[PDB]
Amino acid sequence: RKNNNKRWYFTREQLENSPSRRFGLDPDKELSYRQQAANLLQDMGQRLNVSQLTINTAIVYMHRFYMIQSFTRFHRNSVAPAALFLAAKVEEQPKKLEHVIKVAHTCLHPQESLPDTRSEAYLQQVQDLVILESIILQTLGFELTIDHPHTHVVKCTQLVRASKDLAQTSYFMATNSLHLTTFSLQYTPPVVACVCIHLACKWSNWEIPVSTDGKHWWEYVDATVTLELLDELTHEFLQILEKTPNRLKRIWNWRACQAAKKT
Amino acid sequence: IDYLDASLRKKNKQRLKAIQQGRQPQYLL
RNA sequence: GCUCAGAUUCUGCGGUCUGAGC
Ligand SMILES: [Mn+2]
Ligand SMILES: [Mn+2]
Repeated sequence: RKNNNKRWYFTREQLENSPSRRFGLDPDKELSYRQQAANLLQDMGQRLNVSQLTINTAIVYMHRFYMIQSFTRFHRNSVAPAALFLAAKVEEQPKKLEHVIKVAHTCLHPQESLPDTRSEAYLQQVQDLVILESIILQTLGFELTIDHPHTHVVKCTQLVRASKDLAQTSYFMATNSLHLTTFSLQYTPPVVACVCIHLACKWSNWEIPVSTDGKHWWEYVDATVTLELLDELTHEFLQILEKTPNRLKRIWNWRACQAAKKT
Repeated sequence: IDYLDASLRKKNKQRLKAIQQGRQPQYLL
């Protein structure tokens, strides 16, 4: 329509004309914000006790958000909780404003006096993400029902011979289609799922048996898909997974890092 | 772990936490 | 040029100045 699809997807020549780009700071910086804004989303969501799903739906709102507004006029550290908030409203595990705030605050301000609920400072804070939320809405054009790549990947898991031990190394790897890649604004959940697995099992050295009667075992999750691309992308994904300055004291390791438990 | 970069924010945490002599966070989130 | 520790009510989460160690 206006459009059904053309809405939230862009060309590499577009994210260069970022709207945070028409302002005085870098790409090397911006690429670096988003990952550090989603990164915050994670921390709080874990602290709030919400599904890793909601976290992801925020990360997609965030991504989708700053393709319309600069990071100069809406700082990532205050659109983050604004969106995690409206997210866990949508995916349905509500948490209440004063609950989000009280967390965000012990996120960003570890050694502070836990907030006075009556201070003009506070009754202005809440006054704000309230107005922000009206923005993060008017911005995603009220399109909050978000489709993820994990919904798909969950589809072609044991629908091939795949050791669980390395069959969910793709589930996990999807969530980076979000944290550290601009992927979610470029190609669809399917196409993007194809990648989070063709890469997942080149570290796992197990590969895909091709399906017998004349159709590839990856052409069953999306219609237009080439290795010419998927190889092209897993490059990006990796030289982006390693275009990172060793900041990977990594994302959903707080105390869920090591492969499950020994100690 | 850290949207809390050292330091351009790790820094303000130092500036805020050191108006802990009678001035307070204007904005604190 | 990175990156840690002190300083700054210059100021919204980024700009100054001063030391180490690499
Ligand atoms: Mn490993
Ligand atoms: Mn010497």
